[PDB]
Amino acid sequence: RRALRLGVNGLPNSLEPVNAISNVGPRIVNQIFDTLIARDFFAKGAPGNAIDLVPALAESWERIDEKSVRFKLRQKVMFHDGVELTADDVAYTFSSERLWGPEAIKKIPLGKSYSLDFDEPVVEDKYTVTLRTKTPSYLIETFVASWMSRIVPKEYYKKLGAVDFGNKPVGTGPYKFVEFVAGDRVVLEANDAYWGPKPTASKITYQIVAEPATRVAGLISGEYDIITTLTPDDIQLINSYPDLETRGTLIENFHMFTFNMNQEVFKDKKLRRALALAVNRPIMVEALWKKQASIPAGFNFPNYGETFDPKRKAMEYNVEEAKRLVKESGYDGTPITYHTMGNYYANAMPALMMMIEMWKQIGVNVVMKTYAPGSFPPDNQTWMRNWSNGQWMTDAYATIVPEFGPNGQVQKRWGWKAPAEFNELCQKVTVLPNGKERFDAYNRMRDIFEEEAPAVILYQPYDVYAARKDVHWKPVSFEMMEFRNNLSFG
Ligand SMILES: O[C@@H]1[C@@H](O)[C@@H](O)CO[C@H]1O
Repeated sequence: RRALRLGVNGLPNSLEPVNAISNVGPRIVNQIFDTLIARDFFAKGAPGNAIDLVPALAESWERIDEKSVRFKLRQKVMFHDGVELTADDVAYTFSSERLWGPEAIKKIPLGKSYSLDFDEPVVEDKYTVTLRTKTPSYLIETFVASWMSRIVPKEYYKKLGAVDFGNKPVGTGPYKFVEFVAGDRVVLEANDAYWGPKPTASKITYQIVAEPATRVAGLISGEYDIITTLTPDDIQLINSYPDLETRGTLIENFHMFTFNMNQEVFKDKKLRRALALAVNRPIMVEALWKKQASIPAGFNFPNYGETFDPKRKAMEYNVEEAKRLVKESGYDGTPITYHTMGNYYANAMPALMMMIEMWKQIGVNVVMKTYAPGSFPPDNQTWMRNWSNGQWMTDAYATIVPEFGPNGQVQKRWGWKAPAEFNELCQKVTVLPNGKERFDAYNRMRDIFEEEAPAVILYQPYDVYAARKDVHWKPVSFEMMEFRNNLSFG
């Protein structure tokens, strides 16, 4: 088998699966680990965007009541160190100690904020485990299929601790850990003992190539098999080569800019709103995305299924109202910084250059500040910054509630003083089943989010990959790379 060489935009700081959550971690951790329920993106010949849930580490499951789901595990599944997967490992993955409890907070900083209102899992027998919540939750199934739910081995993880585990991970996945050179490369090798479809690559190397031009030059020279995070502008050059091609898809993620609301200038919504009202999204989509990025009608996406509103009004664009707001805020012309980690996000710097011009036209002076990979500056050094959110559930709960909710980092770390009504709705949507009330509640939260502008949604990006024609691999509609029944060499 051939060794797969990937040229990537970045690498996670840890391979601990929850701590690896980002645009760059899942493409690695999806290989090392498995979940209880997996998504089949290619079901019924779909082009990598199917919503179908299939058994994975759990052979079967059934909801018991409004607060609990019982899982029957696949038997004789082995972790990379030869240890058999049991209900103890699953119970540990979803425990108070490891994930969501007070003791987990130092190990996994966003563990509590990103998890459901869990109670301790109940081990029924060697291959049976019940996962439960303290309050009603109709989200257990989607959460279990998510990137929060990769199964870790109890004994090994406990012996290493979360930090050491992140540097030497052990999972049940099709590929096992070889090496991790901080901010340089991650090397994995085939786990030939895998319970599912056998790995088709002998080795997988994720090599950081921060500059997108250097990444393209690497692919042309034959240094890489697949490269990530390109823009639709790179398409024509790569496809002119008979041995190379581009492979792209709209992903279930949105690019945005956000604010440090602990800063005096952003404590009040006025200037946040003015900056939001001046963003001409259709012009950015034409100029940078060749019409391929999608502009959502609010914090609202098709993957939400029952909580997606196809009838919602477009996010407002109003230059005159933006000008009136800049004057009202008493803004004095002082430059406001906007932090970006180069082009970690496709089109980050070109989008910022366009926005700086749009903002200069409303009387706001914004200046770009770059930071190095894995070198995010202290919070007090930041005003504006770009970010993204992967829409990780088949429900509107993520990411409005885990990121922007009363327990989330936007309010707790970044100082958004959310209206009491918003926080009250977050709590209501957490516990309600789908229906008219829950659907209407998300639309009200969406309206408040637009009035408050704690972040400004830009678009759903069109993820662009480039690969050697002889490397058969299809992108999926999520910020990850799937190789199960989706990797072969010509
Ligand atoms: O990197 C972000 C992460 O910080 C979290 O918001 C989830 O979505 C990802 O895209």
